[PDB]
Amino acid sequence: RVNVEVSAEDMLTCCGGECGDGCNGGFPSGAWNFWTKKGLVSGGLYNSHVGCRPYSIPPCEHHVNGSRPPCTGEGDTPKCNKTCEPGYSPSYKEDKHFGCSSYSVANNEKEIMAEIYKNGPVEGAFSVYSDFLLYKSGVYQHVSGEIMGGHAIRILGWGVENGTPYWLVGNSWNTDWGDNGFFKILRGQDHCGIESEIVAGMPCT
Amino acid sequence: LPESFDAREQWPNCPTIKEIRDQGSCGSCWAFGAVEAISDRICIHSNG
Ligand SMILES: COC(=O)CNC(=O)CNC(=O)[C@H](CC(C)C)NC(=O)[C@H]1O[C@@H]1C(=O)N[C@@H](CC(C)C)C(=O)N1CCC[C@H]1C(=O)O
Repeated sequence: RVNVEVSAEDMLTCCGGECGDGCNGGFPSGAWNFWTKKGLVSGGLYNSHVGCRPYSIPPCEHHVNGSRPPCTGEGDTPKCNKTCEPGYSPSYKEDKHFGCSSYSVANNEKEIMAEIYKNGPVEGAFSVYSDFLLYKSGVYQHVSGEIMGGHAIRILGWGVENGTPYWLVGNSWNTDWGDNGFFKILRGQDHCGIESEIVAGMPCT
Repeated sequence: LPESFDAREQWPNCPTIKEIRDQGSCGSCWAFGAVEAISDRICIHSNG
């Protein structure tokens, strides 16, 4: 009944203090909470003209060389505008999709696998070190580099590569970064805290 | 639980699972991880 591109714009601009601080970072569980309290409208990629509120921040080169301009490390949080783009129907208020639950999954590899297996992809977070930026393929394992900060991502599966167990992960740095926008990271030993902040939730049917 | 598992292959009727977005020049990683998984989930649990 619904295959919708949920708006990142709506979450980023209208959640407020409960999710943290817009373009200056925030809280994953806070975001799932917003989905259950205020809901989220549809919204596609930068100028796709898809949905109620498409993303308004242009795509850029994330730690790689490409044809788009280079990213400039966080800019300003855009306004919380409660209207859909021109030509879209229905209105903002009626294009809202609500979640019916928001919860945290324990730091336990098996419980995280069960959650993904039964209910779908989850959101997690990990400490990004300098060596991760150049990731291309294989299973990532932090070797060296200075701490750059925390990073929230989508975990959508797992596997074993060359005997090394990993989590299949979708980054949000476009497709010219890493393995077509995805990467694998060591699973089983809370590597860079990948298993420590898993959050998820269920849609209102 | 199976040794391997790829959500893209398991729910082929849900294209968002394969999609990669671009957060642009903004620390909105927290919002993206959420909306992306929420999109996958709305599709996976399409009522009942
Ligand atoms: C209750 O919790 C606390 O007190 C700690 N939380 C806080 O202080 C606020 N949240 C955060 O700082 C989260 C932490 C995360 C572990 C949940 N970061 C974020 O939301 C963002 O700063 C995610 C992000 O977008 N990171 C950047 C920086 C990189 C180095 C990871 C990024 O991907 N960028 C920024 C520019 C575009 C893109 C890029 O570098 O390619």
